[PDB]
Amino acid sequence: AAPGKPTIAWGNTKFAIVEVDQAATAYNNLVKVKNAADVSVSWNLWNGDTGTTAKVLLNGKEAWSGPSTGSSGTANFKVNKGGRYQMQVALCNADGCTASDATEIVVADTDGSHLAPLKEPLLEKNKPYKQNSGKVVGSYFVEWGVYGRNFTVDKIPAQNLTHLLYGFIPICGGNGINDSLKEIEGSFQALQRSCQGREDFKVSIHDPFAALQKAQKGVTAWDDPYKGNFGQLMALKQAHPDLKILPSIGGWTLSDPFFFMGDKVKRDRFVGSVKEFLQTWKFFDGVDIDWEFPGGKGANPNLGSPQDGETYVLLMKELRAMLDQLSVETGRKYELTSAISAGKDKIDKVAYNVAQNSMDHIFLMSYDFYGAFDLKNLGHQTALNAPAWKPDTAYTTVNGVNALLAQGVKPGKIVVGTAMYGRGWTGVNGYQNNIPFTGTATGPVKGTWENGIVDYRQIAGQFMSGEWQYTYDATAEAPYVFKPSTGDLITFDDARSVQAKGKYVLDKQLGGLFSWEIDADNGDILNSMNASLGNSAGVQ
Repeated sequence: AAPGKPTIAWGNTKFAIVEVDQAATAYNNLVKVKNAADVSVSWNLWNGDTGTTAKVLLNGKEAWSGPSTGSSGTANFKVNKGGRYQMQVALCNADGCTASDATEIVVADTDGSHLAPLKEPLLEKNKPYKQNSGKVVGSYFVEWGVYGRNFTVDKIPAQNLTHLLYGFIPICGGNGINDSLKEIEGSFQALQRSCQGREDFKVSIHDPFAALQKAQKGVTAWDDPYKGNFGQLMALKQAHPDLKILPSIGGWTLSDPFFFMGDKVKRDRFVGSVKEFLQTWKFFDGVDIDWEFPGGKGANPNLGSPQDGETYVLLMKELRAMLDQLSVETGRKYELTSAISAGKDKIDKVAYNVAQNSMDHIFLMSYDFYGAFDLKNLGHQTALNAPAWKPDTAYTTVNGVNALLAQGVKPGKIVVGTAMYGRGWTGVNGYQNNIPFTGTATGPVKGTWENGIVDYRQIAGQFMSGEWQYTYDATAEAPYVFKPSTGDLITFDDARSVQAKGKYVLDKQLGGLFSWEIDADNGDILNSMNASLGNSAGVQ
């Protein structure tokens, strides 16, 4: 007779191809990419003949076999593809094979193949849109937004985006390399910890706890290998396979390392680390480069060189070469994007007509034109056009688009930026003709999280009532609110100015719209981005 029916031993059933060390603060020690998960299974036989061969099956396919030598056994084997498997132990002899009941085993990998889809309901005012315009609809999600802002990946209105950018992946480096981080309490020291033992100019993760370990919806079990933002983003990719999730490298305080990449030793090390990063974190679909900015005038006053243009172009060419190689190794399409200044003063430091050939999308940062960093010269921070009181205004969206077009940039590359925040001043005074923007300010408006910057959610929730005036400037295509008694002036985007940008995108055959930052919207801005680009209401 065939062997008795084995009983699978209670034991760990959760395994990982990319292992995460739970007592490691250095990125080098935190993650270990294996070629396969090490899986183990044991069994007991409570009744009968133990057979002469034991086998471990996954969905009916042998993953291990060995001699059956008594009433309990253990098998150790490798599984090289993530997912959930129905695992059986079979005991076999010449008279037949007898299989256990199946036990599910989970084999984790960083494409999220082991995860249920994170398919969460739309919150606040977000309404469902189909991505059927063919236009980019992008937004940034910030790693640190899971703390005070309490805005986690399960709150992203992900069906209403084509592109989700993760801000920010840092480049390792200490003194003189990431000095802009020292303005933020503990930030520099947190990167040095993450980068311990890791070469400068390689990418890392700035806050490993937020990115990988913090419990979040869908990834709360202790032995779920990938938690935090990355584990939720993996589950999000399972829900939305065509969503492009891009790691963004740089931004205001993590851009200092780019200024050294005129040394090809450093640039080659960076590009190789990006390749390794995308081989490690398979849910990411390419890379976004947010170097602020070639030529300087970003956070650090001591960086910027005339060579930065050339470095920027080389960097894109080389990143594209790496991503093309990764693309044919994987069968996947990878994207290379960059967020760039929208001021023509900064645009003309780069040959974007050359760089565009390496790039899928240029995210034109048509915001922060004005703000509490200048108390003398007030203006619309994210307007389409100049206002009627100052028709020579330099920093407008159209002038940034026009500067790019004047270089030879194809219109379809350019994605226009929308702000899900306002910037503002207090004590605005000495203005003429009831236009507060012809005055001067005494300081920043009291912001939501930091001085001078207000979430759009708070503008709509608090500053569109009481004493606040609301004006839509139809020449500039820009809303603003003004409190006359405190001189508080806030300049932002609203549904109408976003609609004007989206119509302008369609008229000029531009690439789409993107936004900073997704946690600050209540739904009104992203709804308008979708509607104004021609996306059909509904779900597919």
